[PDB]
Amino acid sequence: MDYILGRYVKIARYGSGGLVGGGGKEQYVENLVLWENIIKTAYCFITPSSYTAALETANIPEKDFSNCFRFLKENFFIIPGEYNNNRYSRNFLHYQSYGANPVLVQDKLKNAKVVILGCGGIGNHVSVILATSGIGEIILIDNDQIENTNLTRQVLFSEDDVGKNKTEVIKRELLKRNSEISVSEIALNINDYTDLHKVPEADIWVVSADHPFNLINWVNKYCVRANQPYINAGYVNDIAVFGPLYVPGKTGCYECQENIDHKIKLINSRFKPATFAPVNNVAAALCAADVIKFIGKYSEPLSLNKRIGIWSDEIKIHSQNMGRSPVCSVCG
Amino acid sequence: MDYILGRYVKIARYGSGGLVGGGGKEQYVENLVLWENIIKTAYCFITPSSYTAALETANIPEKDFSNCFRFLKENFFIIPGEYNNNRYSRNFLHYQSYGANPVLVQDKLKNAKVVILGCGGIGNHVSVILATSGIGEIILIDNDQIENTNLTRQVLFSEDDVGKNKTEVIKRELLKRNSEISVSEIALNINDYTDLHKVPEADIWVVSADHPFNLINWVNKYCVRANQPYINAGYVNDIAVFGPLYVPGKTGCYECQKGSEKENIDHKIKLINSRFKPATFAPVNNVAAALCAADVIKFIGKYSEPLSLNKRIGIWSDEIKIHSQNMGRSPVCSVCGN
Amino acid sequence: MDYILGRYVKIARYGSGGLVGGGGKEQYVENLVLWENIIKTAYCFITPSSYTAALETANIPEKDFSNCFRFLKENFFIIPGEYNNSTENNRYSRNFLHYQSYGANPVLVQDKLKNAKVVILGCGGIGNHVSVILATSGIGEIILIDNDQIENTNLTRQVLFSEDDVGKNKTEVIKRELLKRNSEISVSEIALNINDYTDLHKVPEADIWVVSADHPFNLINWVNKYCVRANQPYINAGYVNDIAVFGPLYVPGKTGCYECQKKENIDHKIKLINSRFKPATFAPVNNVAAALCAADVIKFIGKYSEPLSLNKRIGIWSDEIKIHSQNMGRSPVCSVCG
Amino acid sequence: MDYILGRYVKIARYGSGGLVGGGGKEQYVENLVLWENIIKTAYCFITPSSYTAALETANIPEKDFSNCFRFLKENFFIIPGEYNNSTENNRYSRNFLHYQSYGANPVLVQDKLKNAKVVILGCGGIGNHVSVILATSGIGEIILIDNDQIENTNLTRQVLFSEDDVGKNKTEVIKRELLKRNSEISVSEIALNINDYTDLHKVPEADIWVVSADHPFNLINWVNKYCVRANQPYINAGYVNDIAVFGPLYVPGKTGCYECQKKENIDHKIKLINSRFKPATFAPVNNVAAALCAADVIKFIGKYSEPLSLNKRIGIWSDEIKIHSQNMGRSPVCSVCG
Ligand SMILES: Nc1ncnc2c1ncn2[C@@H]1O[C@H](COP(=O)(O)OP(=O)(O)OP(=O)(O)O)[C@@H](O)[C@H]1O
Ligand SMILES: Nc1ncnc2c1ncn2[C@@H]1O[C@H](COP(=O)(O)OP(=O)(O)OP(=O)(O)O)[C@@H](O)[C@H]1O
Ligand SMILES: Nc1ncnc2c1ncn2[C@@H]1O[C@H](COP(=O)(O)OP(=O)(O)OP(=O)(O)O)[C@@H](O)[C@H]1O
Ligand SMILES: Nc1ncnc2c1ncn2[C@@H]1O[C@H](COP(=O)(O)OP(=O)(O)OP(=O)(O)O)[C@@H](O)[C@H]1O
Ligand SMILES: [Mg+2]
Ligand SMILES: [Mg+2]
Ligand SMILES: [Mg+2]
Ligand SMILES: [Mg+2]
Ligand SMILES: [Zn+2]
Ligand SMILES: [Zn+2]
Ligand SMILES: [Zn+2]
Ligand SMILES: [Zn+2]
Repeated sequence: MDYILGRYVKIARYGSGGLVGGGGKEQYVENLVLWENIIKTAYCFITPSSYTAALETANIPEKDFSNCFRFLKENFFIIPGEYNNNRYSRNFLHYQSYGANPVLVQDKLKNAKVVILGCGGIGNHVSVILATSGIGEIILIDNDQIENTNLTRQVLFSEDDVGKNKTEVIKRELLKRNSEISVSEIALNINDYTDLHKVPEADIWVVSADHPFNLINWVNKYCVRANQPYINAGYVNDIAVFGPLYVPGKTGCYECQENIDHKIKLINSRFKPATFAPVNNVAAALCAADVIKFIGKYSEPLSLNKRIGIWSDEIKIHSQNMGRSPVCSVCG
Repeated sequence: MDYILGRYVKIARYGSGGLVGGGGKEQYVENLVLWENIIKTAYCFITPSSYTAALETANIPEKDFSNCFRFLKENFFIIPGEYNNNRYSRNFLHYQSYGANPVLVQDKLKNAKVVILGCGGIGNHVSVILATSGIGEIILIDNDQIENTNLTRQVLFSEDDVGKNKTEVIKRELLKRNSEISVSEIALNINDYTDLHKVPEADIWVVSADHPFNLINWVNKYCVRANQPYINAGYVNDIAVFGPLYVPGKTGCYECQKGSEKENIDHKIKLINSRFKPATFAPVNNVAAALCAADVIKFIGKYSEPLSLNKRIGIWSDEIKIHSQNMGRSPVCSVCGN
Repeated sequence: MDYILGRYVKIARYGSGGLVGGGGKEQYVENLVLWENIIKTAYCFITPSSYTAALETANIPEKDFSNCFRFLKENFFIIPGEYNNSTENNRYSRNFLHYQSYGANPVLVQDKLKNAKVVILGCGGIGNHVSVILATSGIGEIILIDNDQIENTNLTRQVLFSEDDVGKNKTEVIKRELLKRNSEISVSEIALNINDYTDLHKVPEADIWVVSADHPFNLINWVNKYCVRANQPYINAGYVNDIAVFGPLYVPGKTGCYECQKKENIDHKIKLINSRFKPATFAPVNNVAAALCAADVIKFIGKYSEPLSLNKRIGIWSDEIKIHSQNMGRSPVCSVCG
Repeated sequence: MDYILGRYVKIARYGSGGLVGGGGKEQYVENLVLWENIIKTAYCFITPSSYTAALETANIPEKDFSNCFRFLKENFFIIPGEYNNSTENNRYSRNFLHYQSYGANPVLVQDKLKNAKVVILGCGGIGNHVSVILATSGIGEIILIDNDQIENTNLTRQVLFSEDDVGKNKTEVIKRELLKRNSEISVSEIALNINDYTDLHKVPEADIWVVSADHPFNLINWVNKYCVRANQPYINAGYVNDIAVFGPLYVPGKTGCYECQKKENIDHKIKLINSRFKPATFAPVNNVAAALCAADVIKFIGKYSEPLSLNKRIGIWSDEIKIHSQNMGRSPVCSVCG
């Protein structure tokens, strides 16, 4: 078999040796001689080569070459030549760097179906990422119409779209960006649990709809019954939220873990979130990544068994545990 | 003077007492009696009311009312009624929650001019947040045309836009979303340090251009000499990066914390790096662009401290991980020690 | 204005009269009549009372009541009633009596701690112990600096670490454990080993650096040089075998710095012996040094009592009953700060 | 017949001569030539060497060598070669250098600890800190006695406990936490509140009891009387507000016991004031008392150095640099042990 150097591999002289790779998998090789040999080895795989052929070309001791080849291979700095090959080419570099076959990942995305339940801030941003990453079918669910105030966060919408159906404009704008995918709309506000039967089975549901307060509870109980994976995303004012990502039988579910009354109920009935496009976009982006990773199967979604928050007025990411509980009211 | 309960405040009975507020400002008050007083007081300011007028309707001691009033006012859960007097409505709740007068914040955004240096994935997402938040003038700078591969992250672009100038298409799409603002383009590629004088002065530069490796170093040197604020944003493969936000005389600069000697290794390094293409991913791009844009809005708006002052911040995407690189002022810096 | 008796006040019959207070503030009152007058005055303040209301309650002459009131007030045995704040959450409730006993309003001390940043430079034996005291006392932002992984031998004193944690990064496990203990604060990490002086620019500004990193032997001299130049407060803590050491607490422009009071056939032999040095670590010694270090930090930021280690290197013996202090006052002939 | 230089040995040129050793054993040798000779001699024992083998590599007269050998041996700067015969990988290896420096064979000290049993009577701030030190130094059996559950307020000092632990038995969580740190030892619990002297019979025989339970006030008096009658060694530790306190360490027939050196109107006022007493807790003070308590336990059982609190109650101040010992020497007169 042939191997090839990933284009995502950068090399830098640093400290007593140097760096190989960039991002999460960046390696610090302290020993300069080892680092120089890794360079000599990587050089042989810029164009695809078998191990024996590169061994000849590199002209360093076989034991050293074997060391360097192994190091490059384990970190997916060099990859099976078969994994090399296109509109998705940049995403391919991503899948490659996790040690996946991008063609198999792309095929999984192409054959997947994603429900977007809620086509507001989060729906807009999640739906574009998924569509342009080649998710084969996207179903858009909302009964609301576009308003001028939506435009701060709802990136697919224009001034001219005010008054039109949310699902209609998303579908239009999605197809402008990737005409290879199929998009559906369902004009549907979930008023009671039974309405969830109108939401089709899919690989995963992206749930950002937020009214009423126990919508997420209905969705959860429904999806546990239906063996339907879903992921929740949103915000609480300045905090971006994504997760949990519920996987039937594998992860925990959402549930696992008086004249004062009319005053609290009144105050809470008037609540409107004080939030911010950047907050919205962070939640949606990380939600979309967990969806791609879940369907593509190349890396573990972050929000399995977790509800993750990202703060905007300080530097902070924190997770609330949503691990499985054998005493759970809904699952088990 | 009237005060009013912000609509972004919510309350929950919790533990021994309860929670007041949502998000980063949320307060847990363990004492039941005190929590119950804070909500009763909050309730009196649902309609815009002076302290005395609200107190008239309350049925708790005057001294408890004051304590609670003080608590609410300090956390910006109640605000001057004038602050609540529009496309930017949702943004207004945000500003209010930081104790700011949203009309004054909005006017500062209206009077602002922002340079978008680099109109790729970062520049796409930043420019549209800025435009729809009412930044008054935006200047688009790039010399590249759209390619089909751009579409995974460059959210303003359609299939039909392949081959067109990125600046042209961004402008079209921004004015489609906010016709109340001013957008202009400069077809420029920064080739040398000496090209930077061709970039206009602005409230801030959003720098996401990345070619060659030392462009950021030239931008830093120039902006330090020019008294020009800038923010850098981008990614390193799977790591979303924003910062530093350089502010003349206030923060450190990019350089405050600042191939091969063997020829047969050097040329191998150079070829490898010439073939470099980042292994990244819309979610990574979008996180960096979003936090960048938040820092621009806060820097201009003045209502909250931008996160990337004195910091280059990385957000990992395959782990729960955020780390900061120190970019505080060095009194020995070879660029900003004026 | 109400006054209230501190709960930390202790009274006992002793000698010819009695003792008032416990700890550093304990006072032997030989005169029985004045001792009895002190307790009669104190008795009026168990529940909060004004000077005048209490004056009428006491069976003692105005003259004697005045003397006894001032006695109690000046020793902070009675404190302003507002300092009691009985209805605080409270995570930190236990610490309040300590602040009260020094005449401070605990809620104001608590606020200073919440608004502080502390860098822990070195996340070993000393770092474990200091960081946890600081986190649970409510220092608002803690920055963990180290590049080392946990080893089984670390477990004798690196209290936050479990057998299960061997192999993991020290900063990551400390962060995890600190947030399990106090979810209300912020913790961050920097994967960094100071290899030369210039790596110190990678350590951010904070209210104070807690320095227990010890490799190489002159790391402390680099740190000192940097902090003087950077106007950065720091406290050093560690041990010399069986003696626990904390201090100096360097304060820019207030204290001396670390350097202020500073053949042929031998040199190679001296170098060799010293290059082999390993401290005789012993948890009790480590823990004492870390504890008193942490006290000086809390007091430095809290401002309610003088840190012990201002202008001083303090050693506590473990095989003798002994504490000795080494002067580290300013020198005009100092090569670093003179 | 081999000797080896201690790894804990350091030297420095100082004054007219130099320093040898670090910690309590540091010696200043004013004579340059003598100091130089000690270095040359110490150098000869870096590798494990007999007196004769080392002397053959020394470039100094045998009389000078003999005297330097004697100085090094007396101070345990050089130790028997076999005392260094364990793995650097032994979990207790750091403690081993500590034992070496006191002239003990670390394997034998460790054997004594492995076979010891220690009762922890009181699982609050002191018991938390003592128990982990003892667990991770290799005390073979630890018995935890308390009847309280974990509260939010505990977390300031109670280092083994976390927010999630609230509501759980103190002893259950300590056990879990101790075994996570050292799975090579045995840890038991007894749910017991000592309500009267008669309850002390339910506390197991052990090598020593660590006593930090504090309620009622005469609990120490009960413990002392029982232990004297039951021939049971015990150490007391705690605090009196800002003063850390450890001792006495009672050893049947070898030390004094606790009681050795010991209108109705104001009487009732005294009682109510004292009934109201709550210590001004502060983690640094707690941890100091616990650390030195633990040191005394390890030395009592290890037998390599004298526990400090034999015949003494020792106070360490926190707001001044001060350590003081109250005599608790044996009295023939004593009503309890006399
Ligand atoms: N029960 C529900 N069924 C279907 N869609 C829902 C339900 N509840 C909420 N949604 C939709 O989910 C989306 C939530 O997104 P978002 O709140 O950003 O939009 P919005 O409500 O128009 O904006 P704003 O709250 O600022 O007016 C909305 O489009 C809303 O119509
Ligand atoms: N020196 C420079 N001067 C001006 N613009 C620049 C310079 N270097 C880079 N840019 C621009 O900054 C943007 C970088 O964004 P990005 O890399 O996401 O886009 P891209 O290059 O089209 O995509 P890809 O890197 O996937 O090919 C590009 O539009 C590029 O043209
Ligand atoms: N120059 C340096 N930069 C950063 N961290 C350092 C430096 N020198 C020492 N440290 C860190 O400071 C800590 C010192 O603590 P300590 O010596 O108790 O731990 P240790 O070195 O792991 O243990 P031992 O000395 O018993 O092997 C270590 O965690 C070490 O990694
Ligand atoms: N008579 C007794 N019998 C058994 N255990 C006791 C007795 N008296 C006290 N204790 C225990 O000894 C410990 C004393 O330690 P400490 O006072 O630090 O703990 P705490 O009471 O949890 O802390 P705080 O008093 O600050 O709330 C407590 O855990 C307490 O339950
Ligand atoms: Mg909505
Ligand atoms: Mg590019
Ligand atoms: Mg060390
Ligand atoms: Mg207690
Ligand atoms: Zn469940
Ligand atoms: Zn600079
Ligand atoms: Zn000095
Ligand atoms: Zn006695």
